[PDB]
Amino acid sequence: LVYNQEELVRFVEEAKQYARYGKVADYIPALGKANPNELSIAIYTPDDEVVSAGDVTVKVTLQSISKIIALALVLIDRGEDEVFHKVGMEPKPLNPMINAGALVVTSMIQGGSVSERLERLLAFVRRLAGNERISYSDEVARSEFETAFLNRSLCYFLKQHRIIDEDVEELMELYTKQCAIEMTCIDLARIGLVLALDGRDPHSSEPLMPLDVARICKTFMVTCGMYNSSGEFAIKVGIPAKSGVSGGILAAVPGRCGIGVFGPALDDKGNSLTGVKLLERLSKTYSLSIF
Amino acid sequence: NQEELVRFVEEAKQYARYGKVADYIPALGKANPNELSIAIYTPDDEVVSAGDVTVKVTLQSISKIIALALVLIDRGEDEVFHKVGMEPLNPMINAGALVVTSMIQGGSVSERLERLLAFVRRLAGNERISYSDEVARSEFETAFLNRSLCYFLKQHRIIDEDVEELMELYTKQCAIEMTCIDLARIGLVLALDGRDPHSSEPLMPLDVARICKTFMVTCGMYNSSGEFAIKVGIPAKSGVSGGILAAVPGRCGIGVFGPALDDKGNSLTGVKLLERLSKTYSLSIF
Amino acid sequence: YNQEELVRFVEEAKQYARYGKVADYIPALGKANPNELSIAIYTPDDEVVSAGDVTVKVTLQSISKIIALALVLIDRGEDEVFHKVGMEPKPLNPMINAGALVVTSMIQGGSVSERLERLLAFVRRLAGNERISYSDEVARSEFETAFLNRSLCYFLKQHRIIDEDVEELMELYTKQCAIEMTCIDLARIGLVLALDGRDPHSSEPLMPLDVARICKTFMVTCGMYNSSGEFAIKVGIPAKSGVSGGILAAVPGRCGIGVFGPALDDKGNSLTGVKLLERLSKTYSLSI
Amino acid sequence: YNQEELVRFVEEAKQYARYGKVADYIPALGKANPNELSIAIYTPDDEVVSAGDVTVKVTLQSISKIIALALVLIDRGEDEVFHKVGMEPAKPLNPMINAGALVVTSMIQGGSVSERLERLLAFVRRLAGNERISYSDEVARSEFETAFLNRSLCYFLKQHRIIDEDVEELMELYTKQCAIEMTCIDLARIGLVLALDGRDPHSSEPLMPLDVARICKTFMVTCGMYNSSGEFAIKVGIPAKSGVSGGILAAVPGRCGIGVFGPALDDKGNSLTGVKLLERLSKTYSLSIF
Repeated sequence: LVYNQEELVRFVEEAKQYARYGKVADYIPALGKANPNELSIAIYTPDDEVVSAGDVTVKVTLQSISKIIALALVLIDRGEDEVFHKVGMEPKPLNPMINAGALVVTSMIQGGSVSERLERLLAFVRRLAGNERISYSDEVARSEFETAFLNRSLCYFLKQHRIIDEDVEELMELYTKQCAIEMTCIDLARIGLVLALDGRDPHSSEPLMPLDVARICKTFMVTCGMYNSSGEFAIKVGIPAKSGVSGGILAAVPGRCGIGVFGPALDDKGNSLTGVKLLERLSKTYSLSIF
Repeated sequence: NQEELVRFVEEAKQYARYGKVADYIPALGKANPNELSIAIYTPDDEVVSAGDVTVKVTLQSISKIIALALVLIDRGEDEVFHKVGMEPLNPMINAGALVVTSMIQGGSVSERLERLLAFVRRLAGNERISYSDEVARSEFETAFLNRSLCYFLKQHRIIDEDVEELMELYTKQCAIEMTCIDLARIGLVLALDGRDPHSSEPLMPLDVARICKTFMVTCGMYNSSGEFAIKVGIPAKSGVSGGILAAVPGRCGIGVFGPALDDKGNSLTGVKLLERLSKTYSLSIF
Repeated sequence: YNQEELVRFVEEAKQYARYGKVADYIPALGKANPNELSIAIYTPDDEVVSAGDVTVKVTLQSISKIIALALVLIDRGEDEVFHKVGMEPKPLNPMINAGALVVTSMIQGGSVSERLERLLAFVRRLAGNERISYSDEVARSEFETAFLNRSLCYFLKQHRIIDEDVEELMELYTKQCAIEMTCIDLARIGLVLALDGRDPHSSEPLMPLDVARICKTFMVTCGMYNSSGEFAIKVGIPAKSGVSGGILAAVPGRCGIGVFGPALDDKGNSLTGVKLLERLSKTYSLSI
Repeated sequence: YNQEELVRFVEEAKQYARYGKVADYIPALGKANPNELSIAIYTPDDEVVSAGDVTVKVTLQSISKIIALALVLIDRGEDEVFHKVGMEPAKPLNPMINAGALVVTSMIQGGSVSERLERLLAFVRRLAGNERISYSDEVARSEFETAFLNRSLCYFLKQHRIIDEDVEELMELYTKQCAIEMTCIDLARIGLVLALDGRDPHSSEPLMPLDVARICKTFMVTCGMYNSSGEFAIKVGIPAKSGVSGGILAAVPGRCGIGVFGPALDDKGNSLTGVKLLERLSKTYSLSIF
């Protein structure tokens, strides 16, 4: 069973019929301008080929998908012992997939200023995605940063309990820019493929991250990667995936494929409605479930 | 490999001194922290085993997985997940499990218990399985927090059962006892998506086996499921009697009992063993 | 306090009955009349004035928590009571259901009937009426339906705050809450509190002063379930309510008041009863 | 109330100082002397008696009563209790907890921060009968630098659309309110205005409405001593409000205003020396309203 492009196109057309029932994120003004009728998917396989369908030219922000990359970069630089003293393993320290825990992970990114810390993250993202031209959306970063009262509430909370000791406005500058990193579904799928090959570049078999770090990321993508519905996603789809409210889903099917999906129309629970239907269809038809 | 497994058990037994048996249920405080048994059941319908394999141990929370399977079979996915949640009230925590137990069909405790035993007997391929009366009684005599939870569920209209009848069933359900060999065969049915490894009969639908294995990854290991996924990486379910039921999809059922628990309520000795086995045979599903 | 002025106040407050509703969650309580309202005011010269439906006997419900706390404070002492429950608006205070259950479990005696008799003896002395007993029908209705209270009891047992048979505790607790009397008897209890524990007829001490003060403090910080702050602003006196529609009030050095008005507001206190007390407080300047 | 007795009550209460500890989480308050204790008692004949260390102290949480009364006058009761709770236990529970207190301070009227502060200061000067009252710049600054929890509350309140102000601007006003400082004599004078239902003891004119004075005293019984208001009611029995600088403001209805400062706090963050002194005084003069 290889992934037939024409087959992908058909799944995309079916899933797009759900766009009417979803709604784009509108609490961040710049995301409210997204098209709920867009849907794109890429699947990257270990032969280092990719198949894709739908609106694949559209660059979309990672949003909470970036929490998985920042976790992986922190784990590399600091090691598992230190990271898991600051954040938790459980869906006691804060989970790194929830906003409060992600901010602690972001405050741990190495570098002497916002731009150097961001550059360390962008360089890492560019390597995983096999695309040196990846950057962030300045409009979306600015729209997040003007409007982010609850993330500021959590930064101050974290400061008060002495979990972090950074300047909140500088931590928020880094975090909103991390969330505003943008790419196509093709780039996102390749990041998933690296995770699926336990950290190895699919082109050069270079370890982009340690096997232990790839594994750690995948565990969190099963136990708590889909917002407040990971348990339902495990039952109905059954692959490691991380979602964000711009409509992205990054998935890593161990040893098999990276998948990247962008469908801006979200369900009532903040996950891509069009994207999850597409992945439900794909998982069933290709027997992707790890369970 | 049979001889290797004996060696792994010996190695994992060294950790017994660092754990302690559950003592909050008096019958369970009588367990020997030095015992450890394991069986591994493969799809060829063969089993290998090591350690204290004749010792029958109670399921405790492992029984929560079986009861969920049974109620999913009898009521369907739709009605079940209108009563309990899918998210790590969840059917693996005591409050959700008591709801699942209250859904078991039958006109009396006896009939409802027999439905669950008949189902366990089929999964285990052993018609001789029953429960420990001593353990059931020790549980029933002092289960204040579970009785608190039953009244909580009544108060809020989540169940309308008599609390004493529900507690009779629940304690008996938790007291179902078997050896590590029977427990691995149950893991094997799950690993094979509901299929009987001898006859290929579906003992449960594929969707039900999948659903069970998902809870076993997200919240099967008490309060340390995320750490177990990192350190071992297989669908497993534990209980405070020291059992760990694991189902490695398409590969083997594993049954461990090691009464010496860690500070987080999971078999310390049996953990260490599954960490060795998982490394040695590349069991992680991640 | 003029009788006929009291009658006019009661008829004004009865206009509110339509906006309230009786408690039906204890089934026998749903049988009460939302239109009834009775008040008695008892004064230090040992006289009482009343108005409205003064012959109806009504259960204390949560008002009985104050009586039980007084008894237990006398019998066990302050130090032991506040080692087991707190003093703040281990149970927070003796007014919330979890602390009340702990207080009730501290009543001494070998039997439920003996523990209860000690409660009734005390209430009969407070009220100056020896015929006070409990409503068997209301006690049963509560006992058959009291799921949350049993949940609390098993939680208290788990954490070794109580070690009593839960059915025995709940038999005692439901009977305590089902103790019934007229507004006149209730007002007399209020006056005993207002006079710092002294009997108004014979002037001898039915409870120590320190015990009367303690009850009156909980009657300000947490005596109207969910609305003690609002009540302090709109009425301004120590009072305790229950879901049968009772309000017991004790205006320090001035009067005791008992009101029964079964039509409750959304917060579970007598709607007709609080409106009546708001008018009374304004007229007689009762606020502490 | 005789003066020499007061002096002996102060000497008695001071022996507890060794069992208390000054608030050192606002570093500036860490500099206070745990052996200080002062008390003033103001009576409706407009006379005052005092003992111990008459010396200026920041009001801290005591200012929340003063802010509540100012906003109640300015916006009315049914805007105020639209926004904040009235109850001991996203709308904040009451105006005495930090979150409700920030909503209160956000409702103070004025264009500038300094305009808002000037209205509050003018009000406090009227109440205390002392136009020399200002705030401690050192304490305001030490607060403003380390106030992480209150900023976290401000952002949560903004997210849920309870407040609108810029957080730094609200924080500037709030920390300066909390840094208003005065002696126990000024404080007792405030407590007497409350006790006389809002009347000035000298002139007899209303400084605040009776309804506002009564609302203030109710929160001072139900939740004025932070986490020990029920204990305080049993052991002392009067409307009081405390703050972490060691202050206690009390108003005994119809009878006296009391102001205490004792920087050595018990483990609930109320003045340890202050509360012992007030227990002795309540017993001696039968002050309890219960």
